[PDB]
Amino acid sequence: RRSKETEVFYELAHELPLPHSVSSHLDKASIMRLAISFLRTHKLLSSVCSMDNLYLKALEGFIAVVTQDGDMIFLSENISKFMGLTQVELTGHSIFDFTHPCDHEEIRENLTLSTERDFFMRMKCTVGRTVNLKSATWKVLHCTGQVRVLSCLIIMCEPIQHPSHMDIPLDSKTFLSRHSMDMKFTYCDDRILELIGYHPEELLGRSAYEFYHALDSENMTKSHQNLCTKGQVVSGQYRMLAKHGGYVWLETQGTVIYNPRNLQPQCIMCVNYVLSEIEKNDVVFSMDQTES
Amino acid sequence: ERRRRNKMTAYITELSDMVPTCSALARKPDKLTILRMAVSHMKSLTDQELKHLILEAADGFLFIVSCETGRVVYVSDSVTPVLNQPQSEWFGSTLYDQVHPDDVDKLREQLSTSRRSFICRMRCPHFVVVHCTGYIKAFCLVAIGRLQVPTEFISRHNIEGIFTFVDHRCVATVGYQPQELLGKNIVEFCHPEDQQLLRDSFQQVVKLKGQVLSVMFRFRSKTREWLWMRTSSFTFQNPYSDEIEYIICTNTNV
Ligand SMILES: Nc1ccc2cc3ccc(N)cc3nc2c1
Repeated sequence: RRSKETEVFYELAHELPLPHSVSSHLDKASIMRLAISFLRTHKLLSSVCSMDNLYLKALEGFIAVVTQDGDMIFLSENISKFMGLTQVELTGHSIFDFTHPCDHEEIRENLTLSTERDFFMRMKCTVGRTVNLKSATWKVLHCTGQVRVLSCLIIMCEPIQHPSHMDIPLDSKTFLSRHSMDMKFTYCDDRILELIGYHPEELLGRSAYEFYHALDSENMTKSHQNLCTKGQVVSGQYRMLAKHGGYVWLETQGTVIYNPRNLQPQCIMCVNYVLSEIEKNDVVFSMDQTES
Repeated sequence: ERRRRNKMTAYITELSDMVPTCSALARKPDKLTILRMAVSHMKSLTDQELKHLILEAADGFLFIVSCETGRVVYVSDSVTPVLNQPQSEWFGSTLYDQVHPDDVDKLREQLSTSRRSFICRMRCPHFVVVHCTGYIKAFCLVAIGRLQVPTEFISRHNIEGIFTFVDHRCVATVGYQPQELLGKNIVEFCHPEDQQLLRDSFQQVVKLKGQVLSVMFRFRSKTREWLWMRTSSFTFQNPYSDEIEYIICTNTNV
């Protein structure tokens, strides 16, 4: 009778919308978890709608859908690519069991009750490449999505990328820089000069805050706070003052980098994406811009 | 050892009830039958709805562009809710045509001699910041595009009161070009009478770190006219060290 049972389980497992490659290797429990969560997903999708190696591969992050009690009803495949952890390993389980607690309250606040959500969370990563969950590491995800009614969170979890280990090319409109924990410039490359007008030599003593438009300081504050607590951030769009009048728009991804043999923090590395040209050229904002 | 059993049974209930043509029964069937029921039903039933999943969480849309011409090979209809743009417009078109003029060089370099990602302003002369994330494939780019996001004037000072920053509105507010305040201490534009009032005010903002304080005084306009002004300000402390970066004021004509 369990003959019939086990065999029907596996049969079931097979044509869930997944390869028998993975369908094959399931404990009945997983088949359940996944069955249900698959149904729930099709429902919620019906709730919102009233060949895809493209969308999967085009993405440099994955899709999570997570209930209000925190159970992750659905997760896109390529999560394994970014997190190591497979969809199979995860659907149905509590988000809180795979996230750095200390991030849990904040996760709870973005889980409930504008529906736009934008926050950073640390998640368990097990990737050279693959390890096991024993020595798992904390990976920061930028998560952006919408919450929905039930209550329900649909987010895209984008990894921030670690500057020493790139996978994408970089542009001419992108410069790179190093800071103390103070965000004092300690280093900057010589793309600055062409991009905003400073010699790198000039910025060494200087904290980064000297160069933000006042209108952006607090937002930056938020980023800093987060960079430190979590270890990485992507900042919003913000203006940096240029060598003479006016400013250019920017977006900076910051990563705390660690001494490998010391396991202490070292500096902050910043991939700084310049998003514009000097906007106001006529207008002078700070003391340095007045010289000459 | 056996609460395995009771959420296997929880599984069988919970599962059983979202299969409709099974939910529709007064009596609810056995193990295998609920299982094969779900099976055959699933068979009866992850593709473009994925696309809208993208549109809902990320506010994004798919597009393929030839690395050759920059001409748009394909654009997902999700472009329309994102960019307020007809698929029409993006099919006879080149992606260079769809961005900000200043964003062109960047684009030339993302389409040059793997995997790609960048930020650029795309038109809906009105542009929005868009993050495109994709990869190269047989010679093309398959990527996804994603969205997100006078009475007075603001200034910043070092603790001594030297102007270290003014917003351009200063010129309208007090008649001065930024150049004429920047570098000079704020108490110099102050009526001698109110100077102590200004000084002590700085004390209070620094002694008490983080909260805001207001002060009213006469400020020397560029036509040399004493202007009652309220300025209200607080210190800005580094998030890591909590020592004092500088003071932020807002100066509002009264
Ligand atoms: N490259 C960029 C990036 C963000 C921008 C945000 C803006 C907001 C308001 C406005 N009037 C113009 C803007 N221009 C931008 C140009």
